[PDB]
Amino acid sequence: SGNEGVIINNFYSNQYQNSIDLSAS
Amino acid sequence: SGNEGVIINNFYSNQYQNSIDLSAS
Amino acid sequence: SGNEGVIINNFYSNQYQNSIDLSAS
Amino acid sequence: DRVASDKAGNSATNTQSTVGRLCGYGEAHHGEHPASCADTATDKVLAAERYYTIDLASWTTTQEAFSHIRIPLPHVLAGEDGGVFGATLRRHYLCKTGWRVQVQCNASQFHAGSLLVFMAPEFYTGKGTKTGDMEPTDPFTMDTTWRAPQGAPTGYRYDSRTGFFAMNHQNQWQWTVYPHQILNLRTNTTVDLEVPYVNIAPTSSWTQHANWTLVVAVFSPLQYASGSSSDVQITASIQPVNPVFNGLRHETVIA
Amino acid sequence: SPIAVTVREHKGCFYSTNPDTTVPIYGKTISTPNDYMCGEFSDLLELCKLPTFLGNPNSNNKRYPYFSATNSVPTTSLVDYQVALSCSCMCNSMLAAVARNFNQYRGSLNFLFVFTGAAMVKGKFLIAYTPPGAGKPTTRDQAMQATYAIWDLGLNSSFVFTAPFISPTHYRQTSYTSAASVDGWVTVWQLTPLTYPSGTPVNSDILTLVSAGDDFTLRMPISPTKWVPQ
Amino acid sequence: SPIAVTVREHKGCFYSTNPDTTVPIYGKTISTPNDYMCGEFSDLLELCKLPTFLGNPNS
Amino acid sequence: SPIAVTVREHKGCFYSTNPDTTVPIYGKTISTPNDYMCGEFSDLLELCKLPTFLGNPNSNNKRYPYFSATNSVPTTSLVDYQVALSCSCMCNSMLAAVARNFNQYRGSLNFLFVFTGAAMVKGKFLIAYTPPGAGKPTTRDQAMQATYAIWDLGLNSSFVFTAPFISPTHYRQTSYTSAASVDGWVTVWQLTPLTYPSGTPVNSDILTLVSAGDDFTLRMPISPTKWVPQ
Amino acid sequence: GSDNAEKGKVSNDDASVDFVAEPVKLPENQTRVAFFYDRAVPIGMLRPGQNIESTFVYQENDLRLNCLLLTPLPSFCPDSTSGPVKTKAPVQWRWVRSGGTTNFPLMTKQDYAFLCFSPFTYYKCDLEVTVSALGTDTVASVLRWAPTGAPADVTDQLIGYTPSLGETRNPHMWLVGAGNTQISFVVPYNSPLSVLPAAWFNGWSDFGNTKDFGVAPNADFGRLWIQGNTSASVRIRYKKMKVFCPRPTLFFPWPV
Repeated sequence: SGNEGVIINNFYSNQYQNSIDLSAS
Repeated sequence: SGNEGVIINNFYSNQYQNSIDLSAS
Repeated sequence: SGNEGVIINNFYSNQYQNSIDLSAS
Repeated sequence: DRVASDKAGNSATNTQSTVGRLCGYGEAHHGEHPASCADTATDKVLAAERYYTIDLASWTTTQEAFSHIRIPLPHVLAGEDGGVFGATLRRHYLCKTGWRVQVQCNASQFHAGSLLVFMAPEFYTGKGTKTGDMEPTDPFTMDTTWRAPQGAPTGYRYDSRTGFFAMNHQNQWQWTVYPHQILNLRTNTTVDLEVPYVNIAPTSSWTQHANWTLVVAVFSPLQYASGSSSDVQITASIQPVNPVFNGLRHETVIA
Repeated sequence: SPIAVTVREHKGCFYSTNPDTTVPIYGKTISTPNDYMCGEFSDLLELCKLPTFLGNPNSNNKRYPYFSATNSVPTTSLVDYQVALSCSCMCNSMLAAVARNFNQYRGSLNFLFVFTGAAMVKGKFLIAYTPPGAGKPTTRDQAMQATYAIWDLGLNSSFVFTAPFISPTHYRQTSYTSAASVDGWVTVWQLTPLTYPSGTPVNSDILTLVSAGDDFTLRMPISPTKWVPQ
Repeated sequence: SPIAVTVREHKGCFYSTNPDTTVPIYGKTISTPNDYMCGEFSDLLELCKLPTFLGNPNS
Repeated sequence: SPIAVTVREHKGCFYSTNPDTTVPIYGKTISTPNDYMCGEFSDLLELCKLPTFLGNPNSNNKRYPYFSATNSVPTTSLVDYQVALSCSCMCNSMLAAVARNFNQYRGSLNFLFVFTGAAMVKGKFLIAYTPPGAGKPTTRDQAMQATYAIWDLGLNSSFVFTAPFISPTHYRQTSYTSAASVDGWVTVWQLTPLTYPSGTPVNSDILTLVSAGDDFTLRMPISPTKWVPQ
Repeated sequence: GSDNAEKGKVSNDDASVDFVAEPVKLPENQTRVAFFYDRAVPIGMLRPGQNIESTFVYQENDLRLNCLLLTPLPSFCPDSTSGPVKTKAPVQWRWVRSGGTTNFPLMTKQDYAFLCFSPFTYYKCDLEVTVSALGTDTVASVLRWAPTGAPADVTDQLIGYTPSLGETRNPHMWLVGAGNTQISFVVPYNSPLSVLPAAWFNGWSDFGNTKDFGVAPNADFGRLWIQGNTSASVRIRYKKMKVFCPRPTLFFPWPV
């Protein structure tokens, strides 16, 4: 969706690379 | 468990990267 | 056996990385 | 169900106001032999596995919040009062054990006050600074007089200077984090505790380390109207849980 | 052949919190076996639930593990804790000691009260929690309008009072860093006077401890403003 | 063994619009839940279709 | 396209013990065949089990591969080895020579005694191991209270005595680096006097060797304080 | 609501218990011993007493040493009735101490964070060490490490014009050249002990029980010696940390 176009795009785990989305309810 | 979030996280063998856990008994 | 603990440990072919062991007889 | 009895060899404690037995770290000394010693251990000595009942202290209206007394282990039972247990302990390099304790103290429905009775690992038992060496005095001896709290619990330095703090610091405001029970004059005359074996090593060079300490501390000051029985003691029944001995030798002269 | 690489602008940089490991220089070393050990734990959060003592200030301004009550109904409150980890009467509780190493919290705080007066003594207290918006309560009557519970003395010595987590935001900052100062107050009042017979100490002491409740959590590990013990 | 690499001429260079991410220093941090929210949108283009006022000049 | 890389802070750094290999500059080179060879070994530990000589000091203070006994029961001990790799009478045994290149040890030490007095000679010795805590033994009687074994002379010339590995910790430091100095003592005493007939050398010599026992291990390879042979 | 603290514990409630309310709990992991201590923190710094071409020698200067002890606990040149003996390797101290008149800096080295907050009696882990340059000059430096209890081998240069510290089979590091400025690495729990004392060791360190009470022997991760032209900030990081038997944290001053 955003301005990111790299295939090997993992290296750092997802949960580290980004804030964790979680729904209150 | 700890503060480590890298996928390709091996390179150095486990036994070299960390003290070896072993139970006396 | 020796002091080497790296997984991806090939890059250079074996025969180049080490003297070639061969038995006279 | 507030009435209970506990037997150990030829000894037996008994109480009519118990509030249960608090078992530290949720587990007990099983008497396993130490993987660090090659020699077959001496263990299961009935004569040594009982309650040794002794005097702790006299509680008075004078003592204030957090005043306390420290009892070191096994040390306090390493001599005469330890009977066969102390006698066997004195002849071995290493000992590994747990503790089961009952602290006793009664008053009346017209008396007020409360005690914090607990057990802590590696708790400072030093009495004072030894003039000359820059070390403590009588680490392994039980307090014979109530100890005043530190307004600022920063511990004790031996270099005769002050500032910052020492590693032997003990912050009483948090003492309830240790395995414990509260002895409240209006509720109960006894507390029952138990702890496993813990330490920096598989078994212990007891001769030079008091790994566990039994601490009795005041929470709310003793109080009573004139005419009410003024004399109040605190005693205790201490029992070694599954003591295991290694490295038999000529006797260490505690004496 | 060599692999071509694009060297990122941030090179040679060191990260105190880098999510990755570094080079091992003494491999194959066995870690001295410690299977005998007991008392082990994994979550700092647990330490938080162990009730520890609140520091109550005296006129000459020195602290006690408790507060006192007697045969009277003090027009004002007996004690009042400000629901706020940063808050000072907690300065020295395990709860606060752990909390100051984290940026935010969520959930219930549990206030534990223990009556140490004589068995022959009786009476009732009114413990309350007041959320912000209308200012802190100045009378039992007002307090009684917020969240409250009546504590009756008797056979059972103690009482666990829960300060509910009522808030606009899913989380709350753990520290008084700038000034919205608080998240409401916990106030303790006499409902009925401590009553008793002749021959009984007229002034009873109530131990006051605090701890994190069940719901409770902390997050974002950080450093507190450095300090020096007295 | 180490992997041999050819270091490109453009090294150490920073790209304002670089199509890639960088190093994470505060991982495992949950993003304060906002499931209650309404009024959300994804495309600036929509704003474009909302009719707004033309500014007509007077003498 | 080139792969983007993050260059770690520790770059260009060299590691004496780096767990990895480096660049090969003379590849495909055959290693001169040595299939004919015998006597090969893989573990330094084995060298440790080969019994070698203990250096026993004389009054004029010079060393012997042994000690002497005779038709008497010396009130004090005949010899006394301090169970401690660092220890000096072992200074020159293979056991110690290997051990000084490692930081810690575990397991049994085996002390080997060989009687070289005349066939016509008899007698008995009391070899003992005393753990710390009560100080080192000063009399056969005391020694006899610790771990011990009686050695009887006869047809069979020698005796293997095992100093048991009795310790608080799973491992023990191999070196006198600062001061807890030791792990107990091995003491040798006469139980009964060396007895014999006229025409026989009255003073018999007992060879004293030491070695690592079966249980025994070493770990953490290191460097000893450098030295110079006399 | 109603309970009894005497028995050693009490109901650990949430709002829903005493009132018409409920549990507001959300998932969350950042409060874990392991994760939490798994971040870098400075304990001291290293200052070279000598060149990369000479024989190394213990050296102090304005509280700075050319050698340091790997432990969270406080350390420094050994103390003495007559003052700390600065011609020697640092050892574990029993208290923290001001470098001089005012509180700071400190004469002693240590993990102040870990001290102000170690809610436990014993711990263990591996140690990740980072050595960062404090200066801007092309660097030429050698670093030597050794496990707790090992010989310092602080002997003379065997080969002239080269660093004595580099002359060992022990793990040593060689850093030199423009842009080459930081050293990073990890060492194993290398202690003879099963677990380490987070704060205090209620016993004597010698069989004669006359010395160093409160300090457990070999209760550290070894040490560092430096040599060359560059001073460096030294930080440690708790790897795969484990803690035992909970205990009280460092006291905090009550507001005047």
